[PDB]
Amino acid sequence: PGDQICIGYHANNSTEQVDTIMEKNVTVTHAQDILEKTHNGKLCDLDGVKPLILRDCSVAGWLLGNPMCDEFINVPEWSYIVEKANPANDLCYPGNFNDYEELKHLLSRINHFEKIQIIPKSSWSDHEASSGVSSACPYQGTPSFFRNVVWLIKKNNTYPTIKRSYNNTNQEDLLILWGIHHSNDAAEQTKLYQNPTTYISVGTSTLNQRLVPKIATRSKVNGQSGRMDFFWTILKPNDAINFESNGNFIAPEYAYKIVKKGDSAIVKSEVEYGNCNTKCQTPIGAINSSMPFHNIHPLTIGECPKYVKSNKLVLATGLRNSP
Amino acid sequence: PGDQICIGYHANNSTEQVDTIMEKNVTVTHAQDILEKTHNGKLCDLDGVKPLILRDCSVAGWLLGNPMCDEFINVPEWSYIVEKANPANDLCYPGNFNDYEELKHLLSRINHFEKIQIIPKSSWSDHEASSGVSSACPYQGTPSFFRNVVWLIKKNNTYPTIKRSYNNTNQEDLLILWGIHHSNDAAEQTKLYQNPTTYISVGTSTLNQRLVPKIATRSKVNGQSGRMDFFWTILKPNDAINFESNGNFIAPEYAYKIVKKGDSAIVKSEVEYGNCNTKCQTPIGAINSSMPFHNIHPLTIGECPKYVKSNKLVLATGLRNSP
Amino acid sequence: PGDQICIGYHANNSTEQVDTIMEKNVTVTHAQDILEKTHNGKLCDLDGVKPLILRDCSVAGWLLGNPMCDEFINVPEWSYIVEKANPANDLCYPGNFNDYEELKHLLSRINHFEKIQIIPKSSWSDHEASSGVSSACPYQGTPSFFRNVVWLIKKNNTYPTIKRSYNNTNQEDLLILWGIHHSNDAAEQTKLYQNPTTYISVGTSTLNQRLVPKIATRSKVNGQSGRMDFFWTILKPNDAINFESNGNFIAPEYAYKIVKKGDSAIVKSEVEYGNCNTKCQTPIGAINSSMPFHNIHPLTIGECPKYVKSNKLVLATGLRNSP
Amino acid sequence: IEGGWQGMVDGWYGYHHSNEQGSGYAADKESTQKAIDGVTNKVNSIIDKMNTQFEAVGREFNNLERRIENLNKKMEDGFLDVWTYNAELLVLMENERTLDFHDSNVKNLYDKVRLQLRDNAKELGNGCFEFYHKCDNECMESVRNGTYDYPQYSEEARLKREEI
Amino acid sequence: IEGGWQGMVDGWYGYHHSNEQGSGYAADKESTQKAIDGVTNKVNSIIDKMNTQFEAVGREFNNLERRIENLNKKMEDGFLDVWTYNAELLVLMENERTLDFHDSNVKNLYDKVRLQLRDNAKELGNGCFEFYHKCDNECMESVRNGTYDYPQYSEEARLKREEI
Amino acid sequence: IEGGWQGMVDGWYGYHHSNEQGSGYAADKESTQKAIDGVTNKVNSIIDKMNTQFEAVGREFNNLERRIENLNKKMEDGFLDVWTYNAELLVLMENERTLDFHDSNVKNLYDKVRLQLRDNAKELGNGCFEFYHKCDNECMESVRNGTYDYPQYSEEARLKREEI
Ligand SMILES: *[C@@H]1O[C@H](CO)[C@@H](O)[C@H](O)[C@H]1NC(C)=O
Ligand SMILES: *[C@@H]1O[C@H](CO)[C@@H](O)[C@H](O)[C@H]1NC(C)=O
Ligand SMILES: *[C@@H]1O[C@H](CO)[C@@H](O)[C@H](O)[C@H]1NC(C)=O
Ligand SMILES: *[C@H]1O[C@H](CO)[C@@H](O)[C@H](O)[C@H]1NC(C)=O
Ligand SMILES: *[C@H]1O[C@H](CO)[C@@H](O)[C@H](O)[C@H]1NC(C)=O
Ligand SMILES: *[C@H]1O[C@H](CO)[C@@H](O)[C@H](O)[C@H]1NC(C)=O
Repeated sequence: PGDQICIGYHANNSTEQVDTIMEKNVTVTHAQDILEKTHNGKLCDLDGVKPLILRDCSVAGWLLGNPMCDEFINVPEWSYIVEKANPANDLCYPGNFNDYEELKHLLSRINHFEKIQIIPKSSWSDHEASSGVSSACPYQGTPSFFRNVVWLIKKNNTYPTIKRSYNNTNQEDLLILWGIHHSNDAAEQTKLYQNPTTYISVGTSTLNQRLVPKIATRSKVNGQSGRMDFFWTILKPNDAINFESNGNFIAPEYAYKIVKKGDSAIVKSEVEYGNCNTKCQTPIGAINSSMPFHNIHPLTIGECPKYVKSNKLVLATGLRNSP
Repeated sequence: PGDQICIGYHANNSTEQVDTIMEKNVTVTHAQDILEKTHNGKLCDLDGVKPLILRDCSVAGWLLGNPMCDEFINVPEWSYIVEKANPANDLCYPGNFNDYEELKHLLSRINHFEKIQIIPKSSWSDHEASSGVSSACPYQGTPSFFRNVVWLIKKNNTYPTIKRSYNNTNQEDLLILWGIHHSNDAAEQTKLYQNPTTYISVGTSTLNQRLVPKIATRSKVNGQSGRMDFFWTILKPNDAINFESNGNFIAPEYAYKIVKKGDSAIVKSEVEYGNCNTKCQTPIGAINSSMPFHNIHPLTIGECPKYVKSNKLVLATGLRNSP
Repeated sequence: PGDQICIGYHANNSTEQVDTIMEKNVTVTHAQDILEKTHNGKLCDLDGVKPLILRDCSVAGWLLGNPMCDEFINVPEWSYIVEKANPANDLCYPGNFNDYEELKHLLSRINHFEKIQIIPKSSWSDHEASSGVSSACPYQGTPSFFRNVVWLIKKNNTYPTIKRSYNNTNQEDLLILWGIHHSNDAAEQTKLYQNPTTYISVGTSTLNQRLVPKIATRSKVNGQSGRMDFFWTILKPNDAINFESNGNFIAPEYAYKIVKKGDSAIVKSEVEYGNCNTKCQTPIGAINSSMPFHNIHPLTIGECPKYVKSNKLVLATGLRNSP
Repeated sequence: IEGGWQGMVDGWYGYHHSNEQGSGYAADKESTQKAIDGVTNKVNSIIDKMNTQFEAVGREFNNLERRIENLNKKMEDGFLDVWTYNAELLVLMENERTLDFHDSNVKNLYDKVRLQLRDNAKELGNGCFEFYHKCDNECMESVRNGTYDYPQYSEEARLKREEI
Repeated sequence: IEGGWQGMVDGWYGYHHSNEQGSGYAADKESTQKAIDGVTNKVNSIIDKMNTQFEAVGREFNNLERRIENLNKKMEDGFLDVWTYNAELLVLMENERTLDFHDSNVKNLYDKVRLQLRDNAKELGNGCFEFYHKCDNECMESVRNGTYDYPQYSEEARLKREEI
Repeated sequence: IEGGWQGMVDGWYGYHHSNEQGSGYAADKESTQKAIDGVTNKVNSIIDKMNTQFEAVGREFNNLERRIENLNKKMEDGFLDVWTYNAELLVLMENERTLDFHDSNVKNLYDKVRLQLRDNAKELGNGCFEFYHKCDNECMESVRNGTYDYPQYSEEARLKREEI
């Protein structure tokens, strides 16, 4: 015959397929998957910093010191917070937690607290503090009540008018929480508090509230016809907070200093901790990868690939490879 | 000469033009318009299910039983709800409908109601129910008032204290609505209700309100200086609702059981019904098409092509075709 | 040798580089930058219309007539409004300005006001108007108070019940503002106002409020333990507004007619005016350009190129040009 | 290349011969098919990837909720702008690729032929080859299906070249 | 192909001849025009399709409206990310197409010539043809405007080929 | 063109010769390199331009904040749809360009060779040239690196053509 030279290209046994606007399922020689699809199924630290797992406790249960949340009496710094969808240990008296979701959102820029005694429980000389207890709020079977907050009642037949104030002497914003007890009828009102017409009055530089208890008949929630609403504010460094009341006041004992402020969120996971690390965490598991995309879960936290709802993102790098 | 072979391509008389990043108005042999531009100008069913046309009635007028909305006393299931921009038959007493838009939005996941008598009008033995009437609310010229709600007044010179409660015995959330009458002066107050200082008190497991009538002088709206505010809540399956009042209470008679919960919205159309069908409806007309895009109207409902604000989306499929 | 013809292309000394998905820093013969990067560093008119520079005054300080804001006693039409981040001349009594941000947002569709006397200061025959003054609100060192609003007090030992109303006789919506004074204790209350239990009652066709002063002890803000809340409403053409009070009322004198309604916003600039023009303005400077993109500042106002966060957008138009 | 064949109804690309036995059009089956397979899935891919939309809503706000309402309004204008922009640049870009896809495929037919008959024909520079030799219908069929025998007409082509 | 002509100031694409009468550059009028018409509307299409933006706003929130404020903030970052992303990938993609648009157009000039003078010239493999024959200025003008007569120089080309 | 070389492990594009001294594969160093440089930065550009994302959040609403909640939900579905759409059409479009990038580069190798040996070889129409002449290993190396001397084999090619 005669000598020959030929122009040709690479082939192999690769079976990785790849797509095109005009062609589907095109076998290629080399390719890159960019869509990440795997996760470790666990909740992990972020950047060597553990999260804050309230197990069966809610943010309110934790901050007000629900008796079953004692394990969180003095937590340390955290990367994020994980809560269940329906924590069994929330409030123990039925009622509203005012601007809850805004409080919750505030804990998303906060990283660590410092629980401070703000007005001691033993200062209430003229009121009966220790009877701040109810069956609606169990502890260890025994009737108990929030630990971070005092339910004052009359001493003798007398609820003298309370007038207390606190000057934040610190350089950090501090989070204070208090409450009001809506009694059921005139009789309960008198037996608990003496005075028939009452008010809680709380004031800062920014805040000016006056709460009046709504005395009415209700349907029993947890076998309890009464209600209890809670409230919160941030007290700036050199501002003072003033309380005044002659009844139904659920006074604070402990407040929370904010140190420090950083990144966080509040994950609604049921998944357990796993002693791992990641810069990217989702509710259903962490992901230690390096890719521009993933399809794990929408609600992601940290520095994470773009969540996308594709099943496949594969870039052809090599050549058409049919045998 | 000599024999010839030629390489060539299709041509025709087609005049469909098509665009390119470098060339505009390029005549092509075959093309596909993907932008849908036509609609049937009518309001139609969705998937064999008619919508709920309140004609000149509003959602409030309908739910509270405004006398001119009688045609909607017992409607059946619906796909969506159509309301005019300014319904002539809304409230008949001037006043606020609390969290209206949230109520409205709730009817967007609801598909069908069941109007239930919750506390009969003939139970009010000690109060004058039937005089719950006013000129501000006409019916057939005659002075009337909402049908689904009772405006109680004193019997003899006595408005005894009302204490009624309802335990939802059903397995469906039910929607209850009540109201308060702000009178004009001390005299009107006494003549209607007897007691000078009054309150409405409504309670569920989640709700705890106490409403006090604002007695003041006002500008006449519809020749009426008084006002009337309304309120609503959802009552969960085994929860009970408690009412207490000694005046100015606009009590419920009928509530609405929710069955069923699905997809819906509230269209602001003036267009009339047309006995048609579609899976895609807009305020200005239905569209029975099959295309990735349309430019009919932004506010679309159902499974509808992507609204876009282009006038032309045409894909060239065939060849450049110049003669 | 033999004669030759060659096929070739343009070259030059151009050094403009351009990018590609496969190649970076590719020198080209001609190119177009489309990303705009320069601004005049000044605040300018829009379309021959100057903006409204409140210098150290805030929107509230301006509308209520804070004594240090006198230069804005009767401003003319404006294109937009520029405010500092922390104006030194806001309220002069500490307190809340109800729905402030909604008011602010309303001035974003407004272009010009007309300050109208709505109920003259000399009409208050039975109350002491001129003592509506305090040290918390300085003027020229002297104790003063808002100019557009009267702080009424008792004449003799008598604050008779105020009952005044205003029928908007104009064809424009007008903006009315009033306030309430929360005193510190029963003593101050009596000395200022006589009556111990008081209320402000304001009503339109749409509005129905009743304000009760919260008498409590507070932390001194600007050496002042008292508080003062303000309120506002729009009064439609033929509607009337009714006021009633027997104490702590901060009555209006001047209202604002709205003419006209157009485009605007509220820029938070520190930059000074520059006697320039633009159709596009940013907080840090105007831009007179013509390009599809810019990277100057996110918060832009007018008809402005798409803000983008790229450093470079350059389109190759000519040819690859390497020597 | 001088324009399209008004006379070719059989397909998208093809041939036109003329010889002593007369003349005729003839579309390429494979080439026309490949173009339709390609172009149609292009259309579908554009259409099918749009699978995104399902739910639909307006939304309602009162007079003291103008910030939220405006926020809602700008979200809708926001996504509308983006989606309008995409669809329009998707079409322009892709319509261009479609058009020179066709040019590329036509060129491939021209080249398949040019390789089979190097000096057996003259490239007129017009899309057509003037055969040096006589090319009967079967010789023509042969150049269309690739099964064309060059050496048969070799010296015939050479000898009748040498007439020039 | 070996690079661009620093010396061609007349246009974007063109020719360079050298013969006994000397040498010179000469731009193609049609080709250069077609490229400018194409490239310029590409630029405008990118710019004009942007017709979307009209209104502009920031937005203001109090201390108990941090969820809404963050929602507002993320909407703006959201659309900014998308619009940044588009503009950058629009440029890269389109700049590439622009560059090999030019390569394709240059290749078309080279091919228009190559078809007119098959064996009358040697393809140097460099962008240039070494004519077999003598090609006076008018012969050169003729190859530029397509109006070149091959058969004139036929045997001249053949006979002076046969010197090799 | 008839398919890829299972036997070419040295690179992406290259050659296969066969002669009296035997046979062998040989990849093009420059061409394979250019393709990797191009294809890899394509990948990175897609990946790196994504630099946009930093912060992350869900968000929480009560029972009387269903309008806001739905607004929040639609913002997330909104951007998800857009970002899903982009990534998928980015891949399809770009994968196509990648594939005929390779076809174009292979064609360039074929053309570099075809220009060097016009009538010294037969274009088989298959990716291969049947040399007219005897082409020893050094003659083959010469056609690969561009440094191939045509005139050496000129009349040899002509004379052994003339055997046909
Ligand atoms: C071309 O002829 C071959 C045999 O030489 C045959 O197999 C093929 O079917 C023919 N093509 C057509 C289109 O008939
Ligand atoms: C080329 O010559 C033709 C006639 O052969 C003439 O019509 C044309 O104008 C010439 N081209 C130029 C650029 O002058
Ligand atoms: C090809 O040979 C040239 C000299 O003719 C030499 O410079 C070059 O290195 C050779 N190519 C290879 C791949 O060795
Ligand atoms: C405590 O806070 C008050 C605010 O009430 C501030 O004025 C004061 O500076 C602080 N105490 C002292 C002694 O300065
Ligand atoms: C009716 O509802 C109440 C809530 O008040 C619930 O506890 C009870 O189970 C229901 N009635 C009965 C008889 O169980
Ligand atoms: C003034 O406004 C009232 C609203 O109170 C309106 O009814 C009336 O028409 C106006 N005055 C007169 C004299 O009409």
